[PDB]
Amino acid sequence: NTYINGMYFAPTQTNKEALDYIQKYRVEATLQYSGFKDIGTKDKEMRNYLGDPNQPKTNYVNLRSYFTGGENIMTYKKLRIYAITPDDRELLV
Amino acid sequence: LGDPNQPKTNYVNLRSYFTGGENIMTYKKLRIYAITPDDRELLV
Amino acid sequence: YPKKGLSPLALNTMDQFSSRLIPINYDQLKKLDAGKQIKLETTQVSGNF
Repeated sequence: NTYINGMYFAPTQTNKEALDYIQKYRVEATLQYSGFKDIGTKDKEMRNYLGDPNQPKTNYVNLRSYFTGGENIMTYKKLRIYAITPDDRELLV
Repeated sequence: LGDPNQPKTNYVNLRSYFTGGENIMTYKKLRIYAITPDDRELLV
Repeated sequence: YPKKGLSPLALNTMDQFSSRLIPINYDQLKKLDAGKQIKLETTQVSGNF
């Protein structure tokens, strides 16, 4: 078993300013029991990329802070973005 | 050299750049920035 | 105030006699670095003539 903890999303390229425009993320994942359920939204945070203290700060999905009791597997899940007024869509598997 | 009794010189942290891996003993270059113009110091 | 070709003024204290820089707790710090930005208003201004 491998379980997924979080997402150090998009380490700092030469040009990513549009990530500063984003405030909310929304995720649907598969639980260990009754997979592919809808989970609500949270707000992104700042963390150093790959945990190294000599690194710029990036956006992080803290997947543990949601309406889950179980864990996550290497199978199907979806990840939608909220820009401030609309909804977008970014990530899948 | 990390000595507690020495002056403080310039330093280039290569680790705080937009990378994911590491570097090897191969082709590399290091260019200066003055205030207005551009120049270069180090090669391999 | 000030003139146009000069930098703006700043406030960073809140006492009667200037000390004690303004505090912000943990939840407000997290929502502040979440990308949301603070807003500012004017209530009443006194002066002289």
